[PDB]
Amino acid sequence: MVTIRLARHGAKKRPFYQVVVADSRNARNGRFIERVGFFNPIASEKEEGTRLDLDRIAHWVGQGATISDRVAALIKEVNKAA
Amino acid sequence: ARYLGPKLKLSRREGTDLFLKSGVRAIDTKCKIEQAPGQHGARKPRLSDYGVQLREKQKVRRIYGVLERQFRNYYKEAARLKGNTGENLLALLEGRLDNVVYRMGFGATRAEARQLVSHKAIMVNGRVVNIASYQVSPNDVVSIREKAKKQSRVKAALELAEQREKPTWLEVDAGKMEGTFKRKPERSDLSADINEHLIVELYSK
Amino acid sequence: TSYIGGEGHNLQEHSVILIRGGRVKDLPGVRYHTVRGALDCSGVKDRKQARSKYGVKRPKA
Amino acid sequence: KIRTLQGRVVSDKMEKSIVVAIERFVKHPIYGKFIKRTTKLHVHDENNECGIGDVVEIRECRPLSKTKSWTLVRVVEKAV
Amino acid sequence: NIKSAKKRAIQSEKARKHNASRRSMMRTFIKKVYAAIEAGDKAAAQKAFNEMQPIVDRQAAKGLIHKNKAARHKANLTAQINKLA
RNA sequence: CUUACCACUUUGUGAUUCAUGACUGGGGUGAAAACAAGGUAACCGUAGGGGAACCUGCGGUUGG
RNA sequence: UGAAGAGUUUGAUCAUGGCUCAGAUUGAACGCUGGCGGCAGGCCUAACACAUGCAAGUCGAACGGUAACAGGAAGAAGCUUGCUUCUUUGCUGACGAGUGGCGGACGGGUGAGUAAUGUCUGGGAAACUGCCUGAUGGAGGGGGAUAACUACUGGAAACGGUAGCUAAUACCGCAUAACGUCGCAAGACCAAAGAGGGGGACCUUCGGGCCUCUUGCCAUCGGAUGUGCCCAGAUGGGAUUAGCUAGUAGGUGGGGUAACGGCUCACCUAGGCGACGAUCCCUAGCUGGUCUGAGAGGAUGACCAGCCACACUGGAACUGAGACACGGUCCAGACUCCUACGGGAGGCAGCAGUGGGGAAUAUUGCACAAUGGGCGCAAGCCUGAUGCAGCCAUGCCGCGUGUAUGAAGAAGGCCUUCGGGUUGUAAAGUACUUUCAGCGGGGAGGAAGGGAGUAAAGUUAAUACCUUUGCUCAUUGACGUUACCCGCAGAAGAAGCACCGGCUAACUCCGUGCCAGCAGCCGCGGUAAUACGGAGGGUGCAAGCGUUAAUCGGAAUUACUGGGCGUAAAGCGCACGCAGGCGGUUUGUUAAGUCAGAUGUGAAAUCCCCGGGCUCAACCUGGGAACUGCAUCUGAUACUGGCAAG
Repeated sequence: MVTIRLARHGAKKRPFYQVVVADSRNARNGRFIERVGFFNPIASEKEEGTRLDLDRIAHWVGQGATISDRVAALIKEVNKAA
Repeated sequence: ARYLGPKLKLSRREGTDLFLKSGVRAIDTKCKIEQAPGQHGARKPRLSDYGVQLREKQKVRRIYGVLERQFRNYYKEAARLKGNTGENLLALLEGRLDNVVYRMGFGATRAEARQLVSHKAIMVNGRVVNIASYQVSPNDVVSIREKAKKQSRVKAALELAEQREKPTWLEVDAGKMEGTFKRKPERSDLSADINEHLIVELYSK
Repeated sequence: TSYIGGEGHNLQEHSVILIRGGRVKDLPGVRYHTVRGALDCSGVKDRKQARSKYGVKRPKA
Repeated sequence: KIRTLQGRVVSDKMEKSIVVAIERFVKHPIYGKFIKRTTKLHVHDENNECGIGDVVEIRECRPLSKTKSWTLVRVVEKAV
Repeated sequence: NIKSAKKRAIQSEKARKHNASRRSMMRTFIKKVYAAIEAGDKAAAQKAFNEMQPIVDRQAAKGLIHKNKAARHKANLTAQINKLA
């Protein structure tokens, strides 16, 4: 099943996340279908902690892709900031 | 690791004066310049093609106080940049925070400059930087922290600094002790006799 | 066939040693070089230059 | 009309099927010479409409047997 | 070793027993249709087919066999019956 | 219960290696004068004699 | 943005030609030395054998239940005014065992096998696809069981057997039935399961019915995802492997499969593959990539990502959407373990760890706080994935180990032509500083969330319940005494290793005497010997430095780019000749090569450019470029090919 989840990249204790459309059976940051944005948690004044490009998320949800809770929280934040 | 040996014997092997023993006493009255620094100092120093490339590379390193691993990396980055590699390399060497603190007067020798930088007593754009190889860019503001503006050594270094030529490419204030890196110095205003082509030939094989 | 280099010796008729490459301009067939200080071999005695090549440890001075 | 490889019959002795060799002129990867490479290829003709030396078009289809996945399209040169 | 494996093994034995019973019965009926075809009879074979058919369709309903297999048995057997005509 | 297939298994027959074996094969070890003019150019193939390496026959070459 | 050479054959020369050296690299190892941090990496060997723990569960909102815990309702008591003691009650929260569902096919390991249907690139047609999603419709009515349980009950045990009992979202009919399957058609045939919350009114056999919402169930058709299958090209070496093949190759029918198919069978035909390398032997996981190189190439495939294959060895299936199943089954081996000698049990190529091999590779750690995954409405539970921590200079990167001045130019050492020189501003002493380590104190960020209370007539018994948003409150960090900041003394705690004849930067004295030794090569050593050992000095590099191994380079030394064959190695003794390679000239045509444009694809990472964040750097990251290829379409037609005509 297709879920939009975070793939943990970055360095140790400096997490960076790729927002990736994936088949849910793959490893967290293994085989994926598509990258749809990124999330940088440790960026406070540091600029652009989150880019999502929500047209593709819309397209994939319209096909029965579930969201992880963290990506859903990130989508609320991006929409509110707009 | 720095180099912690005798400063003048390093200059005497290079022949020319290296500004790494600086102040009032005007070496060759400090101690016996112009004999290579050992038991066979008087022996003739005539040396090969690879010896002169080596000698100048060694001299540039001894001036700035950079070791061979970083100097090799400097050369790699300079040879990656666009433009001639030799002035790329001298500019990378002169954009070093160690050096910039020295050249802005406050800091007697580049080792005293480094003593200051390392000891949490310099601010680049209003925050403490204690890396000597930190690169200063055009329009940083290097300044002594307030806690160290009362230091007697920086004040003393300032006077014996306008006797030294003041670089054009950077502008400093001594009252409010603070400076400004204006632009990357060109090869021309780097007042020196460095023959950077033998250096680039050294690592080019 | 191995060469026991260095200025002295302690090897015997069964001792267990470590060998490394490098031949000697000796009679044909010598291309290995015993490592001094590695196993049953010992660093040569009263050696004070190129010490690390003979397994002799730094004199306390 | 999908790909229509265009070749020449080399054996007509299996019933309802021919063997068709395709010449390609490829450049040698290291030496840069243009060499000739052959691809023999079991094809299906239902009507035994082909004879050795004929020049034939084939297209790719579903596998008709072990090593038979091409079918005859036309005979372009019924060479005798 | 694992407890869900332990349960899943005896569940497979029970499922396997049920499945063997059901697909043997399905094969009994299919082979009765056949047995009628090589006897050369059209009425006997049509009766056999029409009692085979609900069995194969219900067993493909519950997943014992695939629908494709059900469509296969029915297609084959009607072809045989109709050439038998 | 009984067919069909089959892994393994046993047998035979084969191929293929592994070791070792007398031997090999004796490598030995120990024991019973002339530098192209110069004790008879420099070679090539081949055949002989003998512990051989040499010499000789037959053809050939100049790289005498 | 890109390319260096030197030494050694001679009495000397110039060629040839090998050897050797200077570079970069590494999953390294070893020897000597070793401060701090950051970030990474760490069994390459025995797919050797494995003690111990852990790595896969979960769901009471499917079910009988209720062992166990805690509650309620009691009862009988002690009698505190009912304070606590026994029995009963699933009445309840909950929940061991059991049934059922879903998960256990993922995630994690390894690289044995595999030389090509494995992989890569590019196409294809004949398939299926749990969960997710869209649409449409259905969801009626019965039955018989059975685990648990009870009582026996064998067995050392593992594991059972007998009799009775019992539910369901278990199972089985029946109905119902296209948009489904079979059928040319008529027709025929095919399905399901509830549970939960709340409730006005009404009814109630007082169980509930009824209402409403939520979720699940069945069918069909799509999506998405995943998987199966086909084709072409490519992807080692060996010809001191030249023939190979009877489901062999094809064809018709059966059968089988989700699907096509020699997949299988019966018959028929007698083919198929092979010198453009079949077959056989050997070696090998493949790719993105990595290293090296100016490049072309070579060498590789550790980490990370993708694909394959394996799970003690060999068979086989079952169950299931998916397996021919790492922590599933059985049967055959081989081992190990148990045994009451009847018979049993097991599989670290999960994490850690042990033995063993080895030159060589780490903890039997913490946590689910984060990101994922399984189950669950959820709360949550599980998760050796993962996040971290430990260890190790293994690499990379950063920073320390002080700074300024200081000539008695000190002692001391070493060389002295005995004048001195050198170590050497070096030290000392004077001032100065306090990074980092130490001590104290503050103190981010990784935390989003979830829990409880708060409107929309949301939805409708309208208030319910539930949903979204509404705020409000309290709460969630393994790392962790975090990063970081501040104070505190005090230079205080913090340099080594190689080399010094030439290549190759850097030399003197002593000793030794072709010994001892050195050595990469040249070579050195028989009284000096700048070459061996010590010293003093110097050079290089520096928390490292050397050595060994190994790969590319240098090597144009397999030469495509980019070499040669008179005598240096090298023209077959000589022809003829098939395959093959190559092919005078002019038209025409085609458009295969070729060229051009387009399009699609060329995973992400990596590499490169411009930026951004970490105090800098390494590292991380954004965008781009690149991926030099493959295919398809359109066009060109000089040249090569084809075809035609000369």
